[PDB]
Amino acid sequence: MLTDPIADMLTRIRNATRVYKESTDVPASRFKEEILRILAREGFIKGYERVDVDGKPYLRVYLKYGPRRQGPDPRPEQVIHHIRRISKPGRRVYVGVKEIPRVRRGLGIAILSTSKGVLTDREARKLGVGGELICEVW
Amino acid sequence: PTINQLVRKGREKVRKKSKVPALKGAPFRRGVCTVVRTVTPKKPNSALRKVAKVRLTSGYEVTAYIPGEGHNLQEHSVVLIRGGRVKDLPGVRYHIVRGVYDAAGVKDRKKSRSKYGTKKPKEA
RNA sequence: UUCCCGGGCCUUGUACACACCGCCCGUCACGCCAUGGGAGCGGGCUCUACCCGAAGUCGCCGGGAGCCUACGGGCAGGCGCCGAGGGUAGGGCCCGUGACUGGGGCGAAGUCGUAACAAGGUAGCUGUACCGGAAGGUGCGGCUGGAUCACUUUCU
RNA sequence: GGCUAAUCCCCCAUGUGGACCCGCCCCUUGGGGUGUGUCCAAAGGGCUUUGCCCGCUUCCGGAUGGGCCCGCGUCCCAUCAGCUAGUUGGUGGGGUAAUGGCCCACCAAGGCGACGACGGGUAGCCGGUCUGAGAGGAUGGCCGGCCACAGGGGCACUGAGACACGGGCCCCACUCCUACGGGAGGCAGCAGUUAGGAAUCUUCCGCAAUGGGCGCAAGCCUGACGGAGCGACGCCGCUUGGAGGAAGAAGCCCUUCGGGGUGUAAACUCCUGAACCCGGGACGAAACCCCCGAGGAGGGGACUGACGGUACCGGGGUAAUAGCGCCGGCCAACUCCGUGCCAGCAGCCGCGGUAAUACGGAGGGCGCGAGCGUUACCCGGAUUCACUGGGCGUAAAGGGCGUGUAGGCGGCCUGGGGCGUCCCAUGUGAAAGACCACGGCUCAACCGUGGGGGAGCGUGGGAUACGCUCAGGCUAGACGGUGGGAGAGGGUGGUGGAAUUCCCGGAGUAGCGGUGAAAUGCGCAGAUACCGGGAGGAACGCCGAUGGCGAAGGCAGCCACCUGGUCCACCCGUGACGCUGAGGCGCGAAAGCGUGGGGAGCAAACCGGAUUAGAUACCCGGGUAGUCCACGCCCUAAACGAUGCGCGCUAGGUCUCUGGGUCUCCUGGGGGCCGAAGCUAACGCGUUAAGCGCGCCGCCUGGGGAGUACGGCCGCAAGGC
Ligand SMILES: [K+]
Ligand SMILES: [K+]
Ligand SMILES: [K+]
Ligand SMILES: [K+]
Ligand SMILES: [K+]
Ligand SMILES: [K+]
Ligand SMILES: [K+]
Ligand SMILES: [K+]
Ligand SMILES: [K+]
Ligand SMILES: [K+]
Ligand SMILES: [K+]
Ligand SMILES: [K+]
Ligand SMILES: [K+]
Ligand SMILES: [K+]
Ligand SMILES: [K+]
Ligand SMILES: [Mg+2]
Ligand SMILES: [Mg+2]
Ligand SMILES: [Mg+2]
Ligand SMILES: [Mg+2]
Ligand SMILES: [Mg+2]
Ligand SMILES: [Mg+2]
Ligand SMILES: [Mg+2]
Ligand SMILES: [Mg+2]
Ligand SMILES: [Mg+2]
Ligand SMILES: [Mg+2]
Ligand SMILES: [Mg+2]
Ligand SMILES: [Mg+2]
Ligand SMILES: [Mg+2]
Ligand SMILES: [Mg+2]
Ligand SMILES: [Mg+2]
Ligand SMILES: [Mg+2]
Ligand SMILES: [Mg+2]
Ligand SMILES: [Mg+2]
Ligand SMILES: [Mg+2]
Ligand SMILES: [Mg+2]
Ligand SMILES: [Mg+2]
Ligand SMILES: [Mg+2]
Ligand SMILES: [Mg+2]
Ligand SMILES: [Mg+2]
Ligand SMILES: [Mg+2]
Ligand SMILES: [Mg+2]
Ligand SMILES: [Mg+2]
Ligand SMILES: [Mg+2]
Ligand SMILES: [Mg+2]
Ligand SMILES: [Mg+2]
Ligand SMILES: [Mg+2]
Ligand SMILES: [Mg+2]
Ligand SMILES: [Mg+2]
Ligand SMILES: [Mg+2]
Ligand SMILES: [Mg+2]
Ligand SMILES: [Mg+2]
Ligand SMILES: [Mg+2]
Ligand SMILES: [Mg+2]
Ligand SMILES: [Mg+2]
Ligand SMILES: [Mg+2]
Ligand SMILES: [Mg+2]
Ligand SMILES: [Mg+2]
Ligand SMILES: [Mg+2]
Ligand SMILES: [Mg+2]
Ligand SMILES: [Mg+2]
Ligand SMILES: [Mg+2]
Ligand SMILES: [Mg+2]
Ligand SMILES: [Mg+2]
Ligand SMILES: [Mg+2]
Ligand SMILES: [Mg+2]
Ligand SMILES: [Mg+2]
Ligand SMILES: [Mg+2]
Ligand SMILES: [Mg+2]
Ligand SMILES: [Mg+2]
Ligand SMILES: [Mg+2]
Ligand SMILES: [Mg+2]
Ligand SMILES: [Mg+2]
Ligand SMILES: [Mg+2]
Ligand SMILES: [Mg+2]
Ligand SMILES: [Mg+2]
Ligand SMILES: [Mg+2]
Ligand SMILES: [Mg+2]
Ligand SMILES: [Mg+2]
Ligand SMILES: [Mg+2]
Ligand SMILES: [Mg+2]
Ligand SMILES: [Mg+2]
Ligand SMILES: [Mg+2]
Ligand SMILES: [Mg+2]
Ligand SMILES: [Mg+2]
Ligand SMILES: [Mg+2]
Ligand SMILES: [Mg+2]
Ligand SMILES: [Mg+2]
Ligand SMILES: [Mg+2]
Ligand SMILES: [Mg+2]
Ligand SMILES: [Mg+2]
Ligand SMILES: [Mg+2]
Ligand SMILES: [Mg+2]
Ligand SMILES: [Mg+2]
Ligand SMILES: [Mg+2]
Ligand SMILES: [Mg+2]
Ligand SMILES: [Mg+2]
Ligand SMILES: [Mg+2]
Ligand SMILES: [Mg+2]
Ligand SMILES: [Mg+2]
Ligand SMILES: [Mg+2]
Ligand SMILES: [Mg+2]
Ligand SMILES: [Mg+2]
Ligand SMILES: [Mg+2]
Ligand SMILES: [Mg+2]
Ligand SMILES: [Mg+2]
Ligand SMILES: [Mg+2]
Ligand SMILES: [Mg+2]
Ligand SMILES: [Mg+2]
Ligand SMILES: [Mg+2]
Ligand SMILES: [Mg+2]
Repeated sequence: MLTDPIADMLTRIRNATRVYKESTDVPASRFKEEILRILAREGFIKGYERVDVDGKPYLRVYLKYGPRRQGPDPRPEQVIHHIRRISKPGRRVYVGVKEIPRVRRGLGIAILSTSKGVLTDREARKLGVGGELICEVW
Repeated sequence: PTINQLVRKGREKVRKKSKVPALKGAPFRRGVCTVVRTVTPKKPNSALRKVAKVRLTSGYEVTAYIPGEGHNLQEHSVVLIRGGRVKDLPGVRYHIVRGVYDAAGVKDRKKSRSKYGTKKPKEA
């Protein structure tokens, strides 16, 4: 079975982005959908939608890329350069308000989860709430 | 390794063995000489070098090199020794400080006196 | 153009790079250190059983063998449990010395040989078994870390 | 033995009150209230004496300090695995301020332990210190907090408080006195001595300040302390001069013999004036006390300075210690001479055997400075034990494989709880130190003030996304049903053919065999070759492969029986029932061992023949164990795909095994090859990952020594872990 559905999703995204695929399918969940909402708000993706494959619910995530480039290796620059899960099964990463990191000098974002719901780093900073650190994306 | 493995077994702290068994964190050691010899060096070089068998107040008995152009060392001579080794002469883990006890400093060395234990010569 | 000598091109293998007149293995002999087993003899600790057991609390006696008494008792003294310590026997551990003896490392390079790196000359490695001055040899099986289309013959 | 006073001891009364038994009420472990019964108090002294001061007795409470219990954290060795016997618990007693198995009887058999017990080694712990970007590592001296000890071992008294450093008792060692019967002594208190050692101080000044004990007070005591001295031991501050000075003295060192270098450096000129000589001389010191007032508040007066004639102020006033390491590269600074694998240097790579920028000296230069190097130790660089922050296809490292215990991890939706997690408030987080600001000694060091913080935990409250738990539900994971399929998967029993060897028979003759070439060997007791018959063992040619099965080892004629694993289809059933897996257990090639049987071929050892300098080998002729079967052991390997298992995602092309299908082709599972992206140090890997990620197990930290020594466990042994 899937050990970490989150990590599964994010890794699928990494893969699909590496091959410059159009969109990608991920198993449906509220958590995942919210994380993708955060991902869409900051514009790391074109967007998402709820779809149905076979007899099972899924989520279509449409990736996002840049303009065509010059010289050898025409492949465009990744909008998402690096994305990695932080909290894991067997090791849980929990940060307080003053423990909340800052990604790439503000050039990138951090996805957290609080009692007020799934938030970004600056959102959790302004609301002044700590929680589980899900992953880092820049 | 997995995190749980580090929870159980954990990392191992590397130790360090002393290259100077004068024990007692010893900066130096006082000892009485046994013999005074000349030891042939290993393959890389060829020479006649002056070493000595020294019994120590620590109870140890070890070989020690004798720096300087010349020296005076008898059988029962009293000698203070210091750390540091001699590579071209295997088996010698210690150095002999000159200018201390029965070991006199080298005569007429005007460049570096400190390590060879010579006093400042008279003025011009 | 099979073979002897010199040489060239392509390829293949190499643990060679003062470059096969190369590198490299081991027994034994010589030089120098450290170490194991270890009878035996000293020393230390600990454990059990038994025995001896000071001081001191606690406990009993404290009586026509002692002292004070308001007769209610108290002190002295006596006995006893524990007990520091000591002894015996047995068991175990550590530590010193130790005849004899096992192997090792380094170095100076001698000795018998050619083991391994080119198919290193019987491809090698290997676990195991046996044998042999030594490297090793061979049997069973396994591995590709094996070349290639398909007499023998040392060393520098 | 005798006299005697008291805040010494005792007896009686006084019962504000308290103590104890029993009862009741409230509260909830032994807290409080209350009733009867019983029991308990005591000290006087001085006065400026008939009124105050000091002190006493009982009770309650505060303040301070402390005892005991508990949660959590607290080094190394698993070659220490079982440990415990008042040990674990209970009843009743003893003891204490109080719980306790602290102590003692009786009963029960419990208690601890891979989450590391017990044992061994090591070590006072902490606030902090050092280092480091950080995490962390190391350390625990000075100051401060707690603990433990007071020559070694043990025990009680006194008392609020000790199991008592300058108190007591005994045992032991040592020293001293002894009239030999016996006693005295305890610097890990200050200083000082001795011994050890590389090494650490004056047998100092003082009660002025601070603090402590007693006292109404005056005051006494105080090696606590305040000071001084010694030691570049550390940090900081400062001086050895400042300026004017020739293309540039001498001396010395290089030299193309022209010159260059030391270098404005020095002489000299001028100026300033550390040291020293005088004069003045401090803060730290105003309280206790006395006077007024009231012995309060308030006010007033007086005494007291170890440091010390020192800090400092004012005047006078001399140009007056520089040394140490290094100079090949790391690493900044170069030449001459000497030396000749000599003498020697060295932290690493290394230098030196005739012209050495590495040794020695000289000139010069660089670094630092009242200091400069060496040794030892700690962190660092070192991401080289990697949480941040590493690895295991060939460099070190995948466990031989499976099963599965503990443990670790958890598919989709709804709800409750709020343990984790997050937020607010509060308590703690002492002082010093560290950070910031101001200030005091001429600055700094140092000191002062104030400010700023802080993880961790306690308490109260709030949040519910994730983790957790409970309640319920879904079906993509997994299991199962039904219907099909392949396969050397494994066990038992039976059976078939070819061939080798031996026996029997027929026929048949001069050799066969074997090598590079020969010989040993077999043959006239008739072989080799041919035919027929019989015996027996062991292995299964073609099919057959780049093939298939199994978890690994491994599995190959065929029949039957017993039995495991596995693929596909039908969406049928259960409803997260899952993944991993320390230890344990089972399996485990070949060799080897034990017992028994069997033995054709093969073949270690061995018996021989050739070859060779030798041949204990390769070649050849024989031939035992063994190879085989039954049972019981042995646990090893290049047990290798040198790649642990499970899942998800990430171009394809080509060959193949097998299952299904509307069967050019699509699909599901398995085995190969070339290869997108990507990864890799390269080779190479590449939907069978070594790519992108997750969960869990095992394992690695330079080579040799050595998979050895010793220990333990397993085995009959060899040996293995
Ligand atoms: K050509
Ligand atoms: K190679
Ligand atoms: K009597
Ligand atoms: K009463
Ligand atoms: K007082
Ligand atoms: K007053
Ligand atoms: K001068
Ligand atoms: K030379
Ligand atoms: K030089
Ligand atoms: K030099
Ligand atoms: K270091
Ligand atoms: K292995
Ligand atoms: K196969
Ligand atoms: K590449
Ligand atoms: K074994
Ligand atoms: Mg040499
Ligand atoms: Mg050294
Ligand atoms: Mg030729
Ligand atoms: Mg040509
Ligand atoms: Mg070539
Ligand atoms: Mg040759
Ligand atoms: Mg007794
Ligand atoms: Mg007694
Ligand atoms: Mg008595
Ligand atoms: Mg010995
Ligand atoms: Mg060979
Ligand atoms: Mg060989
Ligand atoms: Mg050879
Ligand atoms: Mg051969
Ligand atoms: Mg060979
Ligand atoms: Mg070979
Ligand atoms: Mg072999
Ligand atoms: Mg042989
Ligand atoms: Mg073989
Ligand atoms: Mg009397
Ligand atoms: Mg009353
Ligand atoms: Mg009453
Ligand atoms: Mg009374
Ligand atoms: Mg007890
Ligand atoms: Mg009781
Ligand atoms: Mg009690
Ligand atoms: Mg100690
Ligand atoms: Mg201690
Ligand atoms: Mg670091
Ligand atoms: Mg720091
Ligand atoms: Mg001290
Ligand atoms: Mg003493
Ligand atoms: Mg008292
Ligand atoms: Mg005490
Ligand atoms: Mg005392
Ligand atoms: Mg004393
Ligand atoms: Mg001495
Ligand atoms: Mg005083
Ligand atoms: Mg005072
Ligand atoms: Mg000049
Ligand atoms: Mg001048
Ligand atoms: Mg003046
Ligand atoms: Mg003047
Ligand atoms: Mg008056
Ligand atoms: Mg006053
Ligand atoms: Mg330089
Ligand atoms: Mg010489
Ligand atoms: Mg030098
Ligand atoms: Mg020269
Ligand atoms: Mg140097
Ligand atoms: Mg580190
Ligand atoms: Mg890691
Ligand atoms: Mg590494
Ligand atoms: Mg390897
Ligand atoms: Mg394996
Ligand atoms: Mg399993
Ligand atoms: Mg389980
Ligand atoms: Mg979950
Ligand atoms: Mg769970
Ligand atoms: Mg909670
Ligand atoms: Mg707080
Ligand atoms: Mg503080
Ligand atoms: Mg200031
Ligand atoms: Mg402060
Ligand atoms: Mg709370
Ligand atoms: Mg809620
Ligand atoms: Mg449920
Ligand atoms: Mg079926
Ligand atoms: Mg079969
Ligand atoms: Mg037979
Ligand atoms: Mg016949
Ligand atoms: Mg014959
Ligand atoms: Mg005949
Ligand atoms: Mg025949
Ligand atoms: Mg398979
Ligand atoms: Mg295999
Ligand atoms: Mg269904
Ligand atoms: Mg259902
Ligand atoms: Mg076996
Ligand atoms: Mg066998
Ligand atoms: Mg057998
Ligand atoms: Mg037999
Ligand atoms: Mg012969
Ligand atoms: Mg043979
Ligand atoms: Mg044969
Ligand atoms: Mg296929
Ligand atoms: Mg396939
Ligand atoms: Mg394929
Ligand atoms: Mg490929
Ligand atoms: Mg590429
Ligand atoms: Mg390449
Ligand atoms: Mg190992
Ligand atoms: Mg080593
Ligand atoms: Mg080693
Ligand atoms: Mg072995």
